[PDB]
Amino acid sequence: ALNSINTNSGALIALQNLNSTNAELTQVQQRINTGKKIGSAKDNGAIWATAKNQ
Amino acid sequence: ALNSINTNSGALIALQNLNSTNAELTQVQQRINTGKKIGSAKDNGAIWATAKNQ
Amino acid sequence: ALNSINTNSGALIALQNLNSTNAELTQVQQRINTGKKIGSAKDNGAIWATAKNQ
Amino acid sequence: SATANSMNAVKDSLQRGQSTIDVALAAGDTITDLLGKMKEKALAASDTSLNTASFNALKSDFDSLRDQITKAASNAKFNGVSIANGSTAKLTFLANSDGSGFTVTAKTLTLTGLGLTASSTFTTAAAAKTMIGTIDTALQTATNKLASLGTSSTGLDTHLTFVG
Amino acid sequence: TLTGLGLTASSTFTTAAAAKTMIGTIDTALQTATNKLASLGTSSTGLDTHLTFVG
Amino acid sequence: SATANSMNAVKDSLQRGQSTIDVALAAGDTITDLLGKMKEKALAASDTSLNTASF
Amino acid sequence: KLQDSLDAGVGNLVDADLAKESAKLQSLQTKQQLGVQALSIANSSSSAILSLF
Amino acid sequence: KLQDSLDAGVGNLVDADLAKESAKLQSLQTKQQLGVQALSIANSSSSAILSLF
Repeated sequence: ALNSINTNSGALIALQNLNSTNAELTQVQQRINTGKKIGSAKDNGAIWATAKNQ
Repeated sequence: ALNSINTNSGALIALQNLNSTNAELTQVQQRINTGKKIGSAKDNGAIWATAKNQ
Repeated sequence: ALNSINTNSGALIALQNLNSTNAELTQVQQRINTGKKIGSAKDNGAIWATAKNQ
Repeated sequence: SATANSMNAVKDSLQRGQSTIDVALAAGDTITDLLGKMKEKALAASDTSLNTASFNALKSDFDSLRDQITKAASNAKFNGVSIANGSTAKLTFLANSDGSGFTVTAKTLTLTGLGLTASSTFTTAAAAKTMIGTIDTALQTATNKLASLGTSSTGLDTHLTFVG
Repeated sequence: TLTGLGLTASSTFTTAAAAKTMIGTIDTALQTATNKLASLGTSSTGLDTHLTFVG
Repeated sequence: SATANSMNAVKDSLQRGQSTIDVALAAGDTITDLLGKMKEKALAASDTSLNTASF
Repeated sequence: KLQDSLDAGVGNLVDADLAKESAKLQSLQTKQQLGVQALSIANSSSSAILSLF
Repeated sequence: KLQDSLDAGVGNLVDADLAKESAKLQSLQTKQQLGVQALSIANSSSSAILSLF
């Protein structure tokens, strides 16, 4: 509600946004560490299989 | 969890990529040092045995 | 690509150009050494066989 | 409120699925490196200019890499389940409180799932010339299986965010 | 060991014909020795790969 | 934003096209050197003063 | 030459552009600290109720 | 002449091409510094949780 103490919707939305931030940061950290934008099958399965065979 | 303090899986992935870089660096050093892409039986056993007999 | 650490295409092109230069240097050294532009069958097989019979 | 609480078990199931797929992808990287080395061995062996000793050496290396492939395939399990060793047709992970499940179709990586047999080899240079194409087909199907597993993992991740 | 190469500890050549045979004996010994060492190196590389996987 | 992202696949297409033309150009250098050698061979062969074996 | 062109093609497929990722890195670190501040301001919201009584 | 050719053949089989190794060395060293950088950024992650309390 507006002045509830059981529930805190704004903290929920802020938490979801912070989680998206940390996910973006983890992806960029992996991209700097390995030096590859597709470092695994997860990144893009089609391009990854192509590059592996080549 | 995602905001855990006990566990830091991103540090785990980063350490694994770091260890891979260290391994590549070590083998490039061994090649610069010996001058041989097959310097030992651990590099390519068949070609190494062939070269020894020849 | 452009700023990739894994791959250095310009070094590959420079290495190819340098290797071609070394090949030309080798064939000039052989001409200075033996005094013949057809010192072997590899240089020109037809003229080499003709000169051998003559 | 009871529904919102059961969402926790849903999230735990999706995370278990991503963990199993991670172990399968690690085994897949091992198998793909071994398959590339096996293709190089068969390629060198196809040459008829080799003498008998070099041919036997290349043959023994090919066989040893074969055994390592089957070992890496069998060793890829996460807490007694596996999506790559071919022990089950499928695995189904939860997607809602009502029990409807995200489905993951298993992709075998064992030698039989690659089309190789546990005792495949070449005894003659012509057999090696056939083995080049055999290993190439095996590498192709292996990479396609691993790519499908990677897409399944990314889909489990996106559904995890939506469940949250 | 010498028995693992097909040599024996007592082996020698007492005359030129025996040396002519010993050429082939030593060549077979070197061949089987290098093949054994190559198989050892392959198994070592396999141990390294499985160690990375277990990590 | 979706357009801005699809531009990546566009870039990959153009890069694949450049790599294809590069392999073609390398084989073309080989073919041109072979063609020049064959022209010299035909040129020397046209001479009537050559004997049988040289021809 | 063919081996070199194939390796360059794999590099075109997978390799990242590190300069762009460096700019994104610094931006994301700033956005992370801003997110932590906003989350703290959100968590403190219920304190206002206490003073009404 | 046969002895020379056999030595050249062993060199063809097992000799490294150092000019390639140079560029791979410098690139791997840059990758190493970047990997240590990324691992430190990874270690620092948990500290933000203190701010919320």
